[PDB]
Amino acid sequence: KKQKQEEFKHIAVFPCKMKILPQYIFNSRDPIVMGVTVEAGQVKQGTPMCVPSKNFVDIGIVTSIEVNHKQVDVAKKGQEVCVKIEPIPGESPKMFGRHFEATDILVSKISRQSIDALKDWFRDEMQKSDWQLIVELKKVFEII
Amino acid sequence: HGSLARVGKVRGQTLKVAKQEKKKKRTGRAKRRMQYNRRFVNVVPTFGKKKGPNANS
Amino acid sequence: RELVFKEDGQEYAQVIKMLGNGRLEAMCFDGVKRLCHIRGKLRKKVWINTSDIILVGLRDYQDNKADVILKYNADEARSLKAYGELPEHAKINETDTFG
RNA sequence: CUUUAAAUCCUUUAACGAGGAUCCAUUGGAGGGCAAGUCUGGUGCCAGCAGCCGCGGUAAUUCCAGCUCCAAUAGCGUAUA
RNA sequence: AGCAGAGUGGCGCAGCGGAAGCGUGCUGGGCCCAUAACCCAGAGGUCGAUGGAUCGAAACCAUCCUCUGCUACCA
Repeated sequence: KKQKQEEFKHIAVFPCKMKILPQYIFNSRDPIVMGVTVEAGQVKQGTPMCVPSKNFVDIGIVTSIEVNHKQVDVAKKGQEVCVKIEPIPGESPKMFGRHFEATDILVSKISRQSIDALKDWFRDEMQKSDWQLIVELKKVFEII
Repeated sequence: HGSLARVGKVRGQTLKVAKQEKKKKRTGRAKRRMQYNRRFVNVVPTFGKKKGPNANS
Repeated sequence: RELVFKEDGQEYAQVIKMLGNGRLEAMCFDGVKRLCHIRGKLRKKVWINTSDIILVGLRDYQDNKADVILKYNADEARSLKAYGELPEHAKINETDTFG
């Protein structure tokens, strides 16, 4: 079971719904660090995100989460965290003020193989509210 | 129609008609006697071409 | 001509790649991919383009390769959309014949 | 009764033992090769048949069933050297 | 948190005074058995906006807006 966890950690992601706080912005670019509050979902380290309202733009993945000087890998609903977003290699980096603002909503860049791997194996670790969020992201991301 | 990957549609939709009771067929030596009689004994001379033993046209 | 409905063992599909050798791949309504192998009565008389609603049967022993049954025109496709047999996620993206 | 170390079986021999003599013969096949229905109903390039040509497209002499018929007969079909 | 580069037809570009074009794309017709070539045409422009030195500004000057690339500074 833990061998399958270490095998399937990098290709299976968790649903996520991040709302960025105004004025709690702690970097500009590379890494893109700010303090965000978990509106919904559970965040996993290494999960990529994409903004739906700005024509499906990807900013990066998670490298470290700091919750009041604590290294907390997975955060639950309603906990204020600080994430350290590092952009993907090869693509151009993103900075504040022109691609994203302080009023957008961040959600995890989920993929069809990741819903398939969550339903095939991770069903015992899946909650109904996060499954509803997964259905919502399937309705949002043009995922048929 | 239902589906295409279903198997035995023709066998599962065949109008099942049971066999009817018939008299038993002679076997062993008497069948050769009846075949010899019906093929060489009570035949009429015929012109043209000879019809088969099942030509029900 | 007539409004054919589905049955237990068949579903609808949308073409992703129009491929050769008499085969293609189309999604289901939930996104599972079934390798569509075209029916023998639909090889030359009708022509299947890309991103159109079709009728594709399923298999009761495996999930690796499916078969196409029928095709629908654009007006009956948006009429079937107006009834609501599919969720509010799929968009036809204006496919029809030219003039 | 006989056989046989002792039996069993064969043969001999009692008393019983058939008229739809139910004490009921299967295995393959019926387009050509290759002997034998352009018979009747069902599916409609689907299900399937077919060693080879090929047969199936809502009138199938080849699929699935009933009747008839052909082959060898207590035997017949199939896969391999 | 501040800068650099660019804004012309759907896309991109040539580009400076007596002047809205090209390459590609769209529509109709002919030609052909039909299509692609070929021919005949047509549609599509606030030269990103504002004001000035200007008889003539898309052009020169100042501001703003939009898009793309930049310095390291963090719970």
